Amino acid sequence: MHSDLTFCEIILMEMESHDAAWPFLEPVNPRLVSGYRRIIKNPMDFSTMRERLLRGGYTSSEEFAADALLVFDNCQTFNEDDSEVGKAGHIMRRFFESRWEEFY
Ligand SMILES: NC(=O)c1cc(OC2CCNCC2)ccn1
Repeated sequence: MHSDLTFCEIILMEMESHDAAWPFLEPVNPRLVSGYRRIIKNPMDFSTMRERLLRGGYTSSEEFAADALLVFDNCQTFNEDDSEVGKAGHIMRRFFESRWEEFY
């Protein structure tokens, strides 16, 4: 309900300020990341999710979690599990999955 979206605000704020958030704060600039345009067919990042959440672009917490899990699916698609970005994506994905279950 109304709490459906105040939930997402808590988690997105906590993800935005997380230590391991840096690879996901703003969209990937494909000019600087070769191959990213070819490989990732639906880029997503925390700032895009913030924009959408601010303008009411989510009708439920489900669609919010869809965008979050898309951030981490793209991360694992593009980065090796032992790359620096990959390690941060695993730390972030486990955080998100945890906090998400601590409400639902
Ligand atoms: N969130 C991401 O997927 C992501 C990928 C990325 O690619 C870079 C990673 C470092 N070496 C060159 C390519 C850089 C930042 N972030």
